[PDB]
Amino acid sequence: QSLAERVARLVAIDPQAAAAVPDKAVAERATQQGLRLAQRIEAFLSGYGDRPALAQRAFEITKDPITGRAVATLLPKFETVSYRELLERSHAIASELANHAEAPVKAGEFIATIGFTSTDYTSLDIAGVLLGLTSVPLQTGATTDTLKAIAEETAPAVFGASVEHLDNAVTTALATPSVRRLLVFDYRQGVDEDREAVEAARSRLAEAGSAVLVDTLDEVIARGRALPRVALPPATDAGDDSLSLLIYTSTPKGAMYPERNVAQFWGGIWHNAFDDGDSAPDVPDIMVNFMPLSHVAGRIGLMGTLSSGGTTYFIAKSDLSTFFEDYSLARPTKLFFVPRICEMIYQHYQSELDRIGAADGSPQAEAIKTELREKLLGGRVLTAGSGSAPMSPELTAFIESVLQVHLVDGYGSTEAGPVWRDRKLVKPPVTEHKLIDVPELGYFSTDSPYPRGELAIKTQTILPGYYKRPETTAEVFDEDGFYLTGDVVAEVAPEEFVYVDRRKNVLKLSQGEFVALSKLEAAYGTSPLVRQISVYGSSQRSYLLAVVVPTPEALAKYGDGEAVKSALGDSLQKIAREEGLQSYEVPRDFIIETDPFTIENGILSDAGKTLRPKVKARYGERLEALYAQLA
Ligand SMILES: Nc1ncnc2c1ncn2[C@@H]1O[C@H](COP(=O)(O)O)[C@@H](O)[C@H]1O
Ligand SMILES: O=C(O)/C=C/C(=O)O
Ligand SMILES: [Ca+2]
Ligand SMILES: [Ca+2]
Repeated sequence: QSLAERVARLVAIDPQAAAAVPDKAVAERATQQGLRLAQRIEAFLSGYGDRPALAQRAFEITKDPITGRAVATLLPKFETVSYRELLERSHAIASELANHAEAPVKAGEFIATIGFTSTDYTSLDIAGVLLGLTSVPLQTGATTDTLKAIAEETAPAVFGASVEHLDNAVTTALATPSVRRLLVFDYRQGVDEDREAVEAARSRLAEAGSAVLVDTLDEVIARGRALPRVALPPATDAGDDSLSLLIYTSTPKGAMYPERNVAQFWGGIWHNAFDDGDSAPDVPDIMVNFMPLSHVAGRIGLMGTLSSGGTTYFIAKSDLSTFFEDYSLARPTKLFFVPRICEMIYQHYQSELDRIGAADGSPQAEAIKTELREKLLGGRVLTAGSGSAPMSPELTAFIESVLQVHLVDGYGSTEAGPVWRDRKLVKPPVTEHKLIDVPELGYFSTDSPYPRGELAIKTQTILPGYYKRPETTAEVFDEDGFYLTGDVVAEVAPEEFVYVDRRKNVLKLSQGEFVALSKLEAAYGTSPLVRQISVYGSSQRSYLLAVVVPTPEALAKYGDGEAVKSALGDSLQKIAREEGLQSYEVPRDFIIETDPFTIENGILSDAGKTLRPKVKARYGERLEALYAQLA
């Protein structure tokens, strides 16, 4: 039935969901026009009192019976941190940083951080706002070349890193003279691998003659608890226009986020990106977050639950190896997926089908969908949203058949904020739009059946610029002040839009046909044999190739050579037949990769998107050699 009825039924039978309903009085107080961002956050966190705010998987420390090594092992439960405790921890960090005897920090300085998403990272983010720092969250998969370049541009006074990334942090700090302090977070007292990582970091710094101080965030909080709270708001140079955050995207360019635009994450217009946050019903917001804080989508969900009195459960591991465990324990009411997560779930379903030898829409097949919905994903899902990348209709249909709720598609960017939701512009923040012909790619407003062109918009959430890069900023605005999305869209009904592709992903083959490479990647990603695919073309050639990571099942059946190429070929031609793709849209030959694209190896971005230039760097020589061999 309707969302209103399903919400009412859930809160009538589920005490945890009932208690997570927003309190309108808290939001009204926190969002008043007179309050600065730091005061807004404080009003939300203090307003929700002792409610659970954040949850992380519990762990135990065991001694290995052979070596005596003290090892952490996850336990089958989450432990929560209340709104009160989160605010107290963030104030403790702010107090310690501001009053440090040798390397205090002051408003307007920069802090750069490398981590995933966690209670500690959230506390450090908030503390940065309380102090008036500018935060620079760095990609965990970036090379040290990239880290050093961003650190040179931003000259941070403080560097923060999770234990996992501490070696890269040390390398960056050593080459960045502005760094005075290195804070280590997600540090687990008593765990040998964490203690050894911090000792090694201290030793490397000492060997280099560095004056950088190393402290765990555990220690920073313990010292800060006994210190007076810093006064809010911080004494920055520009009020609501002070620089609060830089979101590096793409040297990568840093999108500037003033306080007023960070405030939109905290009960502002971002609650309309993937849902109807404006009008009833008010859905209790219990959510699992698997997105790094370095990506805007990580911020949307996390600050969304914090600003609505709900709860964010953090996935236990960045590589997603605990995904189903965590969703089954957390049992969220609201889902946010991106396509690579939807593909993973589809692959899980296909992998069950094959293990038990059941077919398409059999009773057994439907029982796997039911178990996914009710057990693995928790059975409490009321709403679901997706975004950050295109998804094929077939994958959308699968996900909706599993969840038995509509999957909202939200389109937006770091630069513009949320732009549309289920084809319709999000207004506010969007105030004006137009389509721009792209003749060199064959996209015109006179196209049939639908006008097509690059989307340009005026919007309240537009970035003021890229940090220290006014020439790059000028390139993304036209002469009338519209922001150029770089994205080709079709207007399929009045003020309703569908994504075609990024301009950068559109390729003109040698016989003059145009291909939207990410549309093809989304289509072929649904092959039961494909784990990942990157479609590759050349202006000098008349046909496409692809890098394909087969599923473990495909590799076990066909190997990694000619046999699996032939099976993949059949599967892709099948998809081309069903979805009406042209013959020139079908990859003719393949580079087979048994090593998945990952965030760790840098081929996926923090958001899980396949980075075309990283694929090109790793496989481009082999792809071009295959073109030459075949010619
Ligand atoms: N719902 C969506 N459908 C298709 N592509 C999307 C969607 N949302 C975001 N994108 C893509 O992601 C880009 C923004 O990425 P980011 O700046 O990481 O949010 C856009 O310019 C599009 O290429
Ligand atoms: O869905 C949004 O509004 C943002 C998307 C992105 O930057 O990927
Ligand atoms: Ca700790
Ligand atoms: Ca311009």
